[PDB]
Amino acid sequence: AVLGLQGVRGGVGTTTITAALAWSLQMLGENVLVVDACPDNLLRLSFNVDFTHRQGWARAMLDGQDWRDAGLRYTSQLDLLPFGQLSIEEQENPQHWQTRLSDICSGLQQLKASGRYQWILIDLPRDASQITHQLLSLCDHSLAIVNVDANCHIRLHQQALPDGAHILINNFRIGSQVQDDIYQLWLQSQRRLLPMLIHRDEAMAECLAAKQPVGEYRSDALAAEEILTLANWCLLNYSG
Amino acid sequence: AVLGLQGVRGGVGTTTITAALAWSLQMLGENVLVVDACPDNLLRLSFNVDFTHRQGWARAMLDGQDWRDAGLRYTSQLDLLPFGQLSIEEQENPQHWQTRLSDICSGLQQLKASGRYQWILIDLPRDASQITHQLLSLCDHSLAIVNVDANCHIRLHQQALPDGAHILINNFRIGSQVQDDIYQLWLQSQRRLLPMLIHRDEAMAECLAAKQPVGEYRSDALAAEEILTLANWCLLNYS
Amino acid sequence: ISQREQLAAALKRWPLLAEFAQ
Amino acid sequence: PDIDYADISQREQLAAALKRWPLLAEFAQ
Amino acid sequence: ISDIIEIIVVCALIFFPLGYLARHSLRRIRDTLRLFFAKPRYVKPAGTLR
Amino acid sequence: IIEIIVVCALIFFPLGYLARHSLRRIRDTLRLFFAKPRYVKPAGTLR
Amino acid sequence: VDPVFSIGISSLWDELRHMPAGGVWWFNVDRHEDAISLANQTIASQAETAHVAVISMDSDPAKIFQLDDSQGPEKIKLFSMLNHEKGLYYLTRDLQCSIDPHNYLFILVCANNAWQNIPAERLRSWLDKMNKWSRLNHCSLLVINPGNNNDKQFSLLLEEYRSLFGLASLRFQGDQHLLDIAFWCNEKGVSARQQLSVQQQNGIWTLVQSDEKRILSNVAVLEGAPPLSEHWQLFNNNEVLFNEARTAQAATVVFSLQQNAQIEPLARSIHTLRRQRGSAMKILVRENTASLRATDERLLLACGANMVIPWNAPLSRCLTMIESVQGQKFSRYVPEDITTLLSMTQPLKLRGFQKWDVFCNAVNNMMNNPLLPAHGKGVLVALRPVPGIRVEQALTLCRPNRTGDIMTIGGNRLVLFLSFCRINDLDTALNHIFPLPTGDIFSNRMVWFEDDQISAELVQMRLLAPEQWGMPLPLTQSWRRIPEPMRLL
Amino acid sequence: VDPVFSIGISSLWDELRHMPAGGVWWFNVDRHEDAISLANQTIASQAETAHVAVISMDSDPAKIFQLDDSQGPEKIKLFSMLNHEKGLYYLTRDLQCSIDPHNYLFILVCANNAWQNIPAERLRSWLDKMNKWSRLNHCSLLVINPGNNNDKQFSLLLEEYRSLFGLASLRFQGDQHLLDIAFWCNEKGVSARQQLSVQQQNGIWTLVQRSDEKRILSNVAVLEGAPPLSEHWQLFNNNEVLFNEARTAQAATVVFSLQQNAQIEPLARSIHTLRRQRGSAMKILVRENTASLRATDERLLLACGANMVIPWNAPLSRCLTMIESVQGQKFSRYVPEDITTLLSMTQPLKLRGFQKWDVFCNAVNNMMNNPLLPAHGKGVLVALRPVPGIRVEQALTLCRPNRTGDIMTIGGNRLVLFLSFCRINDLDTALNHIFPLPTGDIFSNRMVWFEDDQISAELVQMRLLAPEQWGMPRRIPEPMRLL
Ligand SMILES: Nc1nc2c(ncn2[C@@H]2O[C@@H]3COP(=O)(O)O[C@H]4[C@@H](O)[C@H](n5cnc6c(=O)[nH]c(N)nc65)O[C@@H]4COP(=O)(O)O[C@H]3[C@H]2O)c(=O)[nH]1
Ligand SMILES: Nc1nc2c(ncn2[C@@H]2O[C@@H]3COP(=O)(O)O[C@H]4[C@@H](O)[C@H](n5cnc6c(=O)[nH]c(N)nc65)O[C@@H]4COP(=O)(O)O[C@H]3[C@H]2O)c(=O)[nH]1
Ligand SMILES: Nc1nc2c(ncn2[C@@H]2O[C@@H]3COP(=O)(O)O[C@H]4[C@@H](O)[C@H](n5cnc6c(=O)[nH]c(N)nc65)O[C@@H]4COP(=O)(O)O[C@H]3[C@H]2O)c(=O)[nH]1
Ligand SMILES: Nc1nc2c(ncn2[C@@H]2O[C@@H]3COP(=O)(O)O[C@H]4[C@@H](O)[C@H](n5cnc6c(=O)[nH]c(N)nc65)O[C@@H]4COP(=O)(O)O[C@H]3[C@H]2O)c(=O)[nH]1
Ligand SMILES: Nc1ncnc2c1ncn2[C@@H]1O[C@H](COP(=O)(O)OP(=O)(O)OP(=O)(O)O)[C@@H](O)[C@H]1O
Ligand SMILES: Nc1ncnc2c1ncn2[C@@H]1O[C@H](COP(=O)(O)OP(=O)(O)OP(=O)(O)O)[C@@H](O)[C@H]1O
Ligand SMILES: [Mg+2]
Ligand SMILES: [Mg+2]
Repeated sequence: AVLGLQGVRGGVGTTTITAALAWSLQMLGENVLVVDACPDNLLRLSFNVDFTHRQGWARAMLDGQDWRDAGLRYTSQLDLLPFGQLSIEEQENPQHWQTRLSDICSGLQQLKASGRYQWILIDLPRDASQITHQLLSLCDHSLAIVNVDANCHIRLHQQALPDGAHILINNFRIGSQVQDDIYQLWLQSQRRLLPMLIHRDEAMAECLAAKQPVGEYRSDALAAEEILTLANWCLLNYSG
Repeated sequence: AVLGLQGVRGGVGTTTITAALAWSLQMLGENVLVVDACPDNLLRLSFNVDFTHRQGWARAMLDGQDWRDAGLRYTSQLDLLPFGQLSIEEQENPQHWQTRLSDICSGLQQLKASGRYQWILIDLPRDASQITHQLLSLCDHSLAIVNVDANCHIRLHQQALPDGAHILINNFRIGSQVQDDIYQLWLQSQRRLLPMLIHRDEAMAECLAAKQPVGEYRSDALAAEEILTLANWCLLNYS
Repeated sequence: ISQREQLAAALKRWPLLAEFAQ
Repeated sequence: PDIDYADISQREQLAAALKRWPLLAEFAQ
Repeated sequence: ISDIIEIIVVCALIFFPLGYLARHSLRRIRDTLRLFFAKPRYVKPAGTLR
Repeated sequence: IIEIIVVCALIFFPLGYLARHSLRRIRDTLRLFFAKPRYVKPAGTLR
Repeated sequence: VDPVFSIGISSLWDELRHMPAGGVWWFNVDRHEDAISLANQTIASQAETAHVAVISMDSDPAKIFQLDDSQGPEKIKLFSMLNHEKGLYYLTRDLQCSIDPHNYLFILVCANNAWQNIPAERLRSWLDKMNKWSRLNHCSLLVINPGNNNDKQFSLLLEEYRSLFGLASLRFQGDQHLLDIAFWCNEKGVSARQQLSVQQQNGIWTLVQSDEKRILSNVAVLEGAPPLSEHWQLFNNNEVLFNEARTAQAATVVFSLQQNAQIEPLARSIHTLRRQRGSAMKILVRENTASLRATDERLLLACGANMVIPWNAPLSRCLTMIESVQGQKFSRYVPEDITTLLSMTQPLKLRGFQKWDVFCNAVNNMMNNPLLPAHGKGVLVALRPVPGIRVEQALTLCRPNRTGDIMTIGGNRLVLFLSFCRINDLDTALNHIFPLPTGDIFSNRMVWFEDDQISAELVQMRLLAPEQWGMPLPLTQSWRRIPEPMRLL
Repeated sequence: VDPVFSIGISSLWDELRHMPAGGVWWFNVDRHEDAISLANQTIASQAETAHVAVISMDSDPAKIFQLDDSQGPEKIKLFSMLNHEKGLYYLTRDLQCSIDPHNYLFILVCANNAWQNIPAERLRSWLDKMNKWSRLNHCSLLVINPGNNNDKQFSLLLEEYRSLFGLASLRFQGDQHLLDIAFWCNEKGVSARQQLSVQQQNGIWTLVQRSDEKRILSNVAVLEGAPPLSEHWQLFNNNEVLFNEARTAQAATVVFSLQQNAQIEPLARSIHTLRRQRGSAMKILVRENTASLRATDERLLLACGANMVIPWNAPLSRCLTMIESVQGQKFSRYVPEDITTLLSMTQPLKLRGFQKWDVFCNAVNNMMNNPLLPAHGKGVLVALRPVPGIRVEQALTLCRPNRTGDIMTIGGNRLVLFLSFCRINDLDTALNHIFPLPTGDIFSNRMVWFEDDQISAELVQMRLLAPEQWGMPRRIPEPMRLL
């Protein structure tokens, strides 16, 4: 199945959780393909890819090449599809290339049928763009990554979550009265909340520094175990 | 004058810092106007503006009204120009209204030439929108807000800051090894980094819940003092 | 009853929660 | 932006920081 | 004659260890005699002066 | 007869007594005669 | 396992007093009354569980021997014998008939010149038999012989050292008895040829009867390390050291200060020592991590300390300075009232921004106090803002941290008075009382650190129009606030 | 009637010199030669009608013991016994068998450290039996014991003072010898705890007619600028003139100072010379100022005669307290006369670099079987199993020894390291020093052997490996096409 990850706000931990979840799902004896559609292109650097490597499916289509040749093999049961680097001229003028990336949906669909991968995780930004909407629609299920703060509390009551998406709490902290109050309010105000939450674990902060997923970098850390529980939940509930 | 605060990555605290900076400058006796360029309309909620207040300069411009009537006066020395809550359909297709907000640049030029406002803070998004590029163009100074972590460090080597911007550190922890290493490397490598940094404080997380700027919420807060120092620094250099 | 009392205390303490609550 | 990566290996603490974390060293070359 | 010599030898043989054990156990015999009654003369106990 | 046997007692009982009284002398003389040095071997009285 | 008994002599060391069970000891005395008293003291000197049997001649022991009602064994058993040699020969058999000799002490009291008729060879044989008997039965025998001319017999006893575990003599010398121990053996060693004197007081034989280099320091003065030398005496805390200091007259005292709270008690104690035990003493203070500022160091110095060692200096230098202060009398004057010195440590007692008149009056009074050092009272700093920012904003930019820091705004000049600051470390204080940019806020500074300069500057500052006197922005500028709509023009 | 015999010391008063027949006297000696010379001088010391029986071990008594041509008894008995406990036990009966042992003198000269193996209870029993035998026989026995670590034995002898009749000890002190008479009983009286100094001239002992125990001799560098700490404190510039002044010293305390690597051998030699010339009354301490000492060097100094070596981590007055700790203590440990055998133990391997399986096994076994090495501290044997994805040759390439005692060997998909004189606790530091990359990303499992039996078992298990199994010198994503 195709599981799409998108955050209610940039920087809540969507890419880190995407890499960790892909690593965990693969460790459970499963072929996993993780695709970064967020143009920031920060999912690569969690998988020990050289920074100078500018190859990516978006870049492959922007140069007229084949997007499929941009694939990477991390382990025998984990694959990567880098977004690719965009020039400063490309970064400051997003309209000139946003509409030229629509073809990727058909390739993702044909891959979803290839039967090669049992999970297709997609890291999506919150730019409300055409590509983001098309890729979120392609996903069989969705995960919304939030943190327990006032900003996400407001965003939950003013912006539209993906249809049927599950709220996943990330970056839960220790000794914050406001965080506890908002969590209590969500326990009965929100029906889509997942039973598992990822804590503020220093392993998560270091994992991108080490260019490794949190499961590989330090499997004894609480964050790795929480991501493991989330992977089990995806297996048991998001099978179809 | 026109001090644009923009986050290098979302969630660093551009909005709460902007509210705090507005409050600190208004304590210093300067005429301050905060204009929310963020479409998510969180700046209004920080100045005790009710969630139901749909009015805003962008909504007024789309609806053909005069944005000059969309403001609120918080104290004698602080004015707000909220973005205005947009409908769900409007949020789904931003490309249908991004190009229709051109006159705000002329209005801000008029306000700058007015001289009534010695400071005009602008809370900006990071979406590469044409409106945001224009707003940065009319800004006299820019502050890029980063957090000390791998994400911001990676961004700083690949995404283009506004020209002349100064990097401000927010959400600084105590005893994080990767954070300390990145901080030292930043000190010895980043030329534009500001001498002040804002520590993580429960005051900043509680200010938005109380719908007040962090300075008014608790003036003894460490982040409040840091924001006041930043305001004085802007007075000294950005004037 | 403890959870409800804590929720009411928080709602009284933080007006942003009270605004969306009702 | 403004980055001055020259003359980095002249400091011990920065050397330890670069050794510990591959990403920082990768940027510093 | 021969039997007389034999009997003399027998008597000597029986009586040599007799005196050997008499001297060997003399100290024990004297101790037992002292134990029984002996004669606690000269030094006399006066009394238990508490 | 019996008298001579009793007289033999007045010779061998005192014999056994004096012989026991010289037990140390007898032992010393026998050790001198048999002369069994098991570990201490006199190398020789030097001049 | 077998108990060790003791001779009845007071103030006697256990080397010459303990008598292990299984030996023979001989005592010779000059007087029979002295013999009886010594015997009685031996009787009453034994433990409750000790077994004692007494052998005397020519008298009834039940009437002449006494026991103390407070100390001594529960009961003793006596033996009476005619003054005859055959009793001495048969003693072993006679005691075995009535007493089991295992772990028993036997006292052999003899009459006057009782041991004169016993020949030398028979005496030696008797001693040998007694020694073998004691070794077999694990018992101790005591013989007290009153005699006058036993020189030949004493020489024979000396020749019989194998069979005697100890030989001692006691002679009357008018007012004291002289105890001469030829040889003594016990479980604590062997001693030979000692002469001691014992005196008879109320029936108790009793044995008869500057700090310029001694170093008194706290144990914390030597972290972990035990004393350097014998005179180096360590103390756990700086109160036992103080208490001992009341007995010294010229000693070297080194106190230890690890916390700032322990400053007032330490200074007061140093004051007391300088006021009580004369000027021959030397008082020192040794820090541990960080406990003193300049002003408190001056307080300690005036209190009576000759030299204060900073925490930076290593211990070797501390001992070196200890040896350096050797010849140094304290010649300064210490006032009777410690309150004056305690008051000298802080004369301001007011913090933060003040009114211009308040600032001038407080600063002038502190500069007018005679009980303060000259040209070290404090620093008066005038700051003129960079034309980018005004003066009230600069006032909002400074957060003084100490009790003696006060500020004002007037004539476009923010004034700072840092009490008890040196000119060399002015920048450190300014960096602590401002943001990190060291004085970048203002354009120029004017520093005055001398009393004449400060007083003249205050006089000049008094000549200002009150209209230009400022007040803080947070107080003047200042529940929830509801925004009200308004038109932007 | 029975004559008294005299110990062979010139200028000695008869109180501590006469020994009447019928008792037991014990004498301990610091060196064998002083003991033997004392034996010969006692030999010449007896009267013409005096009869002396001499007992020798592990040699011929007719070759080493002589007699003076002018003085001494006319005829003495030379007896030879095997160096075993049974000879000493049978001594009485063996002497009775060939001699009527009444009113005879008995000299007991044993070999070096001959009394060390006798148990305490049996020693007490033998002393009691000798005492009874002598008293019954009216004969006297003299025991002359060369020994170094008899302090516990001396305590036993003090506890058995009834059996003995006199105890004295002789200590070599460079130029003279100290006679310490704990107690001596004879026909002329009893003396207790007498200390005297005697000297040797051409094999003849003379009494010279404690004194410097309090005095402290130390280097200037020991006290980091501290002045003389008391009247008994003297400072010297280097540990050379200090050695010369300690030559004059008898019971003082010497505190050496260690600055650099090169000082160890001259200091070892000087300590050896002092501890051989002067006995256990000296207190020798080595102060390390700078971290330039090995543990083997500290063991070497301890064997040379140093009480202990104070670590540089400790502060100054802690070193002074170390000095105060050895006060009243005697160096009872044995120091070999040969010094080169002490330095030969510093590095007995002297082989560096890659070694073959057989060569490595032979070298480690030879080092393990060396008797002159500390027990359970010869070295540490480490077996490393490389992580999957890398071979043993790559690990061998990334492994650079730094000390002389390092050897490496790859075999059976396993890398074996042996570190000479390394301790179990300080193993990760050595591994970090050798390996360039941190340990943990190169090997998965580690087995450590540091005890003698464990290392020997590992060596004999490694030898049962067939040839052709020995050895001699973060994931990277790869491109692929999605299909
Ligand atoms: N009014 C004021 N003056 C300041 C301040 N910081 C530094 N100074 C001035 O600068 C001198 C140097 O202090 P330092 O280098 O911080 O080195 C200081 C510091 O390490 C320590 N110290 C003294 N008082 C305190 C205190 O209250 N807290 C702490 N944490 N350390 C202190 O003692 C050292 C000696 O300082 P002083 O003898 O007092 O002499 C001080 C003082 O004259 C400040 O916050 N306020
Ligand atoms: N580095 C430095 N910082 C300075 C100095 N003077 C003041 N400060 C700062 O100001 C704070 C308040 O110190 P205070 O009001 O003098 O009140 C001080 C003072 O009464 C006492 N104290 C702390 N350290 C020292 C010290 O070294 N000497 C003395 N005499 N008192 C000290 O504890 C109080 C609290 O001090 P802190 O908790 O450390 O926090 C101190 C410290 O952070 C200085 O000379 N150097
Ligand atoms: N960090 C560290 N490195 C170590 C250690 N042991 C050996 N090394 C390294 O190995 C090199 C050679 O030491 P070596 O073969 O024992 O040969 C050594 C040894 O013979 C001698 N030496 C050095 N330090 C000492 C010491 O403290 N005691 C003694 N007795 N000899 C020493 O000098 C030679 C050269 O040594 P270096 O020039 O220092 O160069 C040393 C050093 O870089 C150690 O414990 N820690
Ligand atoms: N084979 C081998 N084993 C090593 C090496 N480095 C450390 N070890 C082992 O680890 C222990 C700790 O040494 P250290 O912490 O470096 O502490 C060292 C170091 O601080 C210093 N040291 C001694 N020799 C040298 C030398 O040659 N070079 C340097 N740089 N320091 C030395 O003295 C200490 C002596 O350590 P030890 O007591 O011998 O005990 C050493 C040794 O058993 C090494 O390079 N090779
Ligand atoms: N549970 C957690 N504990 C600690 N740090 C976390 C946790 N989750 C995420 N982070 C950290 O938060 C930072 C931002 O996360 P990340 O970049 O993955 O989020 P994002 O929403 O994909 O951001 P963006 O889209 O803006 O690039 C990273 O430094 C990451 O290590
Ligand atoms: N110094 C700080 N200490 C603690 N919390 C902080 C700090 N700065 C910001 N925050 C918190 O971080 C969160 C993000 O702040 P803010 O809403 O201003 O972010 P932003 O970068 O403007 O983007 P967005 O509006 O999309 O969240 C808020 O919950 C805020 O309270
Ligand atoms: Mg991301
Ligand atoms: Mg915002």
